[PDB]
Formats: sequence, structure tokens, C-alpha cells
Amino acid sequence: QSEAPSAITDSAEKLLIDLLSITFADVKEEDLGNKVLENTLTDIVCELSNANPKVRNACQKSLHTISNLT
Repeated sequence: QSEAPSAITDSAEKLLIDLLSITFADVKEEDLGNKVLENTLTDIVCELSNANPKVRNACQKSLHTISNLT
């Protein structure tokens, strides 16, 4: 909710970026997706068209920090 404190969604965004920085560190092949990297990228890029702007900007930032990582 909008009147919840800001550290909830801020800590969630930082945790999502840190988790995607951890689990996408070993992927080097550009066409490497087997079962679960495909689903993680699917749930990220299917949510760029959300109603909430926070999750839109978080999905854009998480797509940017896994294209600069690998």
C-alpha cells in the first residue's frame, strides 16, 4: 500500500537486485536458459507493463544490472 513505509519496497528492490546479481553471475553463454533462468527472465520482462510504477522501474533496473553483470 502507498502509505506503507518506503523501506519495504526499497529493501525489496535492493534484495531483488542483489539476488539477481548472485544467481546470474555464473551464466556466460548468451543463449543459456534451461528451465529456471527462462522463468526468472519471463517473470521480470512480463512485468514492465504493470500498473504500479515501482515494479516497472525495478524490472527495468534489474534488466540493466544483469546486462552489465554478464
